[PDB]
Amino acid sequence: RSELTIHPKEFTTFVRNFNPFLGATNLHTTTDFIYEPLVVFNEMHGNTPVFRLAENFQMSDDLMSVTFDIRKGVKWSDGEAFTADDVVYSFNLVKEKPELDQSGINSWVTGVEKVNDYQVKFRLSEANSNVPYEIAKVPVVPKHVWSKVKDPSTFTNENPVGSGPFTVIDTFTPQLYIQCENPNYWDAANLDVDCLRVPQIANNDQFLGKVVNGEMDWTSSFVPDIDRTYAAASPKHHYWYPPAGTQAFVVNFKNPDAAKNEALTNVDFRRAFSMALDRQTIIDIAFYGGGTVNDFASGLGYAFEAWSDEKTHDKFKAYNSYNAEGAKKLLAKAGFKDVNKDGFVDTPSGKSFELLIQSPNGWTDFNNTVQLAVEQLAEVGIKARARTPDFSVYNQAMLEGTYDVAYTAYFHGADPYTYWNSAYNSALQSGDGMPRFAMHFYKNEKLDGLLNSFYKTADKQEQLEIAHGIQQIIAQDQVTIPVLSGAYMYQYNTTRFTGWWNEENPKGRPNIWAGIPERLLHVLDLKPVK
Ligand SMILES: CC(=O)N[C@@H]1[C@@H](O)[C@H](O[C@@H]2O[C@H](CO)[C@@H](O)[C@H](O)[C@H]2NC(C)=O)[C@@H](CO)O[C@H]1O
Ligand SMILES: [Ca+2]
Ligand SMILES: [Mg+2]
Repeated sequence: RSELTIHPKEFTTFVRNFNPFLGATNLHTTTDFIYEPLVVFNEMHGNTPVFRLAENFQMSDDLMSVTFDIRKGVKWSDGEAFTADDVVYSFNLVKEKPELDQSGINSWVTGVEKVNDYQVKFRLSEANSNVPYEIAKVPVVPKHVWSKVKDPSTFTNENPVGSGPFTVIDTFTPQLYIQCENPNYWDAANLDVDCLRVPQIANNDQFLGKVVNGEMDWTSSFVPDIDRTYAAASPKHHYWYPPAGTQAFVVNFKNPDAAKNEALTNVDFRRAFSMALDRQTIIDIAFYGGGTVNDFASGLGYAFEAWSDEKTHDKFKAYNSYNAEGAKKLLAKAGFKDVNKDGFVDTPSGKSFELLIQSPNGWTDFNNTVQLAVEQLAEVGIKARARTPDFSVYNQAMLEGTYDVAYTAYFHGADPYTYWNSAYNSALQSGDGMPRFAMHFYKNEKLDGLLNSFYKTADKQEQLEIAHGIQQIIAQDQVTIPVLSGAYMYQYNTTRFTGWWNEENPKGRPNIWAGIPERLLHVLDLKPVK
């Protein structure tokens, strides 16, 4: 039988949790593989909808509602019928327990109402032509099971009944689990892989010893010096790194320390921090060349230059280029002056400070980026120190607002809104299920206003106008310190499977991570070799 070895997420121990709503604590093979989406939007190919459990959808002229047609004939793994009842339940379950809202769907969807057993109506809070894409982010679970659960917020869901390709838990240990074919998969005819095989891997250099040895099939991890280390080991060791999203230093505007708050909330300081960075050095050393300098103050990218008001970009490009002497003289003009003879600048109010910059434990490319930056900042007089907390701790720090500076990447969408909304909408700053991305706690009502209006109408210019509005607010306020535009790291082995997505066959985002819904479409193209 065919076993496909994947690695979507680092773990030190496998805890049996297949609750699709508990993304900070669950296993990362639950979404897509156990709970198939209504639609998969192909973000690499202009958000083209690929219909799965939903047949079709249509907005109204109002842009105030949308109806999804559920596909008939679909079965859960326990034989029960997949219906609009299940879709309508799940959107209620998120609606009444918003700690399960991980994308901010509650903000968009006023309520979920059902026409027939295969038609669901969504009533909107605001005009949004992109709301089918938001809707698809939400997990759909069997109401036939989840209804008499007393607390879905803490349900570990260890014995899952799903709609997706791999719902059977064949094996489970703390260091390995095997996830096998749903006996009743609606698309079973299209599926040629038997099982997902998921080994426990704690960090990048434990990973490195496995993948160089050919033990993996499908991965998306950072691999140091990949050409001499991984490529050279076998002719069947392959990779393809299509361009991905923004990576940036995020500063905490609500830091509880008087001294650090004084520095981090100062735009001259954020700018001097940014000019101290050598972006192109970080790319070549920390990532071995795998990226592109991002000198947009707005974080826009390079990939979305068509979207760019290049009058906004030019006015602040200097504050996002390597200029160590510029950094020093900006610190001096601002009044960040070393008054205690340590060589490190102090706040205007006279207090000494050091910036603690965090990146997740085991994310060695990020870890090296931060330590590089620590050195770069020391040269211009800013004292910082690198920290590498466990991802859960790194994550909690940001949601709670206890961190100083954090290095993070963002997801890369079909347009600039996936980055800008996730990184800057202040609505996404409260809520226990919220991701870390907007957690700098900078708030600007007018920024949120443009963001939510990005899809209020259907003409290209007005949208593009609204983009230039957003780019302008962000860049002049230097809210974050953008560094580079990264790569969708992706490695695949043709030893045991064929049909892989690659540069010759670029069917979509190729990664195995949770939050890349195209990974369902990807596994459906895979079949064994001999
Ligand atoms: C947008 C986002 O937050 N993506 C996360 C990924 O970065 C992350 O993958 C990890 O990325 C690190 C930084 O480049 C790598 O060093 C690390 O090897 C890699 N880990 C894996 C398992 O691929 C994944 C998984 O942690 O989470 C994404 O949400
Ligand atoms: Ca197929
Ligand atoms: Mg000093």
